[PDB]
Amino acid sequence: GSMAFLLHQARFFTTVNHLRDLPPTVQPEIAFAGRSNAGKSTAINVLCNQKRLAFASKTPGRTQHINYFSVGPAAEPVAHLVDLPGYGYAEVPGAAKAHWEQLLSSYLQTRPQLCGMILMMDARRPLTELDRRMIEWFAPTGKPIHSLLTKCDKLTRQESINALRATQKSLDAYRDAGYAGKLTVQLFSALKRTGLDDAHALIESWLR
Ligand SMILES: [Cl-]
Ligand SMILES: [Cl-]
Ligand SMILES: [Cl-]
Repeated sequence: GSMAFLLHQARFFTTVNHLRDLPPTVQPEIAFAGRSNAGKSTAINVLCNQKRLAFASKTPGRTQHINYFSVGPAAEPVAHLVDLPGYGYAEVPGAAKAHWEQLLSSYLQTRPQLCGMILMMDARRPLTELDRRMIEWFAPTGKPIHSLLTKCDKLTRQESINALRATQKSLDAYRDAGYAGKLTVQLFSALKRTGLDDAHALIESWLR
């Protein structure tokens, strides 16, 4: 059936933390990217209508990981969801900074199966410097980025509109510079389940 149904069949597949160890999967995958692991995990559970899929209550340790999730039946998946690690708001100095820079840029630019990126940004504070870097890393691919302005229930109606238009304007600058891939945006609220049908429809458009 629907993209909703397929999403709801989701299950955890594997974790991954080096470029060479990405699963050799046939199917297309979507990447979820963002400063917040909290918001990512919460977005994945709501899109799949599950309580306990995306590691929502797991306490960050010393290391980070990509996580893969079958879409459709786990025995016979029709896609994967790739939760890329939250870069937060400042970058952690140390040998793992380089590692993750190389990994993510090479993944974004050359992972054959990757058909697009969902970029999760707090509506109150869109488009940080690290958000911008994920955009620029994806540039050469000509692949799309859909931006979710998250926690949109915390803004007034006017403020949310203002945020849509501000992000739109920032995204156009990229197109005007020559950015090949399609840049879109919507409001999104995990808590109030806002923007969910639009989020499903976009995903369906990419995967099928
Ligand atoms: Cl978020
Ligand atoms: Cl690490
Ligand atoms: Cl949200």
